[PDB]
Amino acid sequence: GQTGNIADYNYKLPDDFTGCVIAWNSNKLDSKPSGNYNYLYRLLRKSKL
Amino acid sequence: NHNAQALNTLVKQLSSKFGAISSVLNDILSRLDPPEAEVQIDRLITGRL
Repeated sequence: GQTGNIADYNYKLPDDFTGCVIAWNSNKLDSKPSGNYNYLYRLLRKSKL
Repeated sequence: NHNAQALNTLVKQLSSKFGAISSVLNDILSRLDPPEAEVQIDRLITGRL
């Protein structure tokens, strides 16, 4: 039931989703002084996913 | 008369809100997100049943 850029254009949890969302910090591994440009996301699309 | 009265009462109870945002279902569907709109529609359905 949450709407946002990531939710609508990248990945949408279904309305009746069953499960657990697991998140943890990854600054140690996924961050570099040069910059982790490898990861991408989408912010422009014709219609919601 | 009673029969007619009953019918009118029934129709009038379509305009009541039953603690929802509004009586019109389209207004609730447009204004609120489906996860939030489900609760309002549930209240209206219970009242009309």
